[PDB]
Amino acid sequence: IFKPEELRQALMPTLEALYRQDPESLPFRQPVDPQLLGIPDYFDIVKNPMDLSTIKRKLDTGQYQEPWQYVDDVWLMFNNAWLYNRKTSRVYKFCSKLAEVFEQEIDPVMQSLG
Ligand SMILES: CC(=O)Nc1cc(NC(=O)c2ccco2)cc(C(=O)Nc2cccc3nnc(C)cc23)c1
Repeated sequence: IFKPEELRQALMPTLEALYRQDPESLPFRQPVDPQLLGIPDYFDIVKNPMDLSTIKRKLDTGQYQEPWQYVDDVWLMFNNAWLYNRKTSRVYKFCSKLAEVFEQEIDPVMQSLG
């Protein structure tokens, strides 16, 4: 019911808005590498990692048939971050900032969709 190119053009601005957040999006632009980051328990806690680069691939290549599937992956990324990091930590605080930006942008777009 959703033309993949129309869904892509409708949702991509909201993804670009997260990328644009600097420094807040820096921890989210690529999949968490627990070896490089010295957090070897990460994958034990986070069973379904998600990040901006994986969402972009799926949005670019028509792997979201419905808008809610895009939104679910965005919130998966946020929930992983809030789950793994302490509420006072950098990554936790950057996550809440990104969730604020995302919520403001997505609701009009979801309204204009469906
Ligand atoms: C690795 C990489 O490629 N990029 C990168 C860049 C920056 N840089 C700034 O944050 C910055 C620089 C200047 C101002 O701010 C920070 C991090 C980072 O802290 N990652 C994480 C550590 C621990 C737990 C995490 N849990 N979940 C997530 C999603 C990410 C985590 C990673």
